[PDB]
Amino acid sequence: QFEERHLKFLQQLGKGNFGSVEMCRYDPLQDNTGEVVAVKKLQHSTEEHLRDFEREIEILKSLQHDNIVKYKGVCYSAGRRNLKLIMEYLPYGSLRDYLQKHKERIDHIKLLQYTSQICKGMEYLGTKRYIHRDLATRNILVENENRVKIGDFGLTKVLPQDKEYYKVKEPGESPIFWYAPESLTESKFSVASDVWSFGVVLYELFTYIEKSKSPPAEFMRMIGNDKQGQMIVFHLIELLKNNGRLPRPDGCPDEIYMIMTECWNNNVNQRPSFRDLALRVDQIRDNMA
Ligand SMILES: Cc1cnc(Nc2cc(F)c(C3CCN(C)CC3)c(F)c2)nc1Nc1ccc(F)c(NS(=O)(=O)C(C)(C)C)c1
Repeated sequence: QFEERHLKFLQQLGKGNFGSVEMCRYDPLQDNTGEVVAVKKLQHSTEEHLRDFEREIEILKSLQHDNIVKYKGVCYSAGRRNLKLIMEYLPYGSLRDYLQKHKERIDHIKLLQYTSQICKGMEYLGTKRYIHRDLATRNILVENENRVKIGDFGLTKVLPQDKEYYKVKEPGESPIFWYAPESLTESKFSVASDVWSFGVVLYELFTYIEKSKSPPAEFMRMIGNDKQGQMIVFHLIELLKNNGRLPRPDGCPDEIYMIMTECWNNNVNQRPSFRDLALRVDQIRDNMA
């Protein structure tokens, strides 16, 4: 589909784990008429990561939604190595950086517009029995001032056809400050744990990515910055077990923070669905307008 001899590297957009995303121009005619695309590749083409990356490509290719980053194709060299994922390029970057830049022009109604778009994108994943796991403002991309998209699926897993959860323990850094408690203790990931993580995403939006108010900062100040390594996740477990939650962001209405706290239910079954979340957000957004 996309030949590597026509992918012109422009700049690197982001580097997480275990791959990176590059801004490239696919210009096969060699006349600056091609489009700028986003190319995701691996940093170490191991067989374990290559198998996960191929399943990630199939997941994204199976997704067609206004709030999901569009899949365009793949690219590979001689063989199955150097495999790359070709996606659409969204100009305004991640919602984490975009909100932090225009924080003086993005009111609460605009935050609820992005919130509904995230819920409708997550609910579409739930119909496919996909568990995103890694939902955060760093993963939500901005196409323009009126549309955001879920921009990465490197941790997304398909649920077993007979279970509603998915147990997985991946070696490496885990965003434990977005994870549901059952994901920290039992490595259990479900649609309900995505609801917990969405509540953290809702917390991020209303903090406007103030670095002192970040979920890791607030959680670490609650358990004490003196905690060390494994004792960090253990005190976070004990804190969440005792209804220790992130504070209400500055200027956040009471009803918006309730959505966060209700998503932050220790009882996995008592967390609301994304369709109910979209309803309550659209209901508040209409009452504001
Ligand atoms: C699939 C995709 C499509 N379009 C874009 N557009 C975009 C991304 C930018 F960053 C930026 C800038 C770059 C410079 N600085 C200052 C920030 C803003 C920009 F102008 C446009 N980006 C994508 N991917 C992507 C990229 C970079 C990440 F950091 C992440 N984050 S990530 O998913 O968690 C992962 C890397 C997988 C761990 C995803």
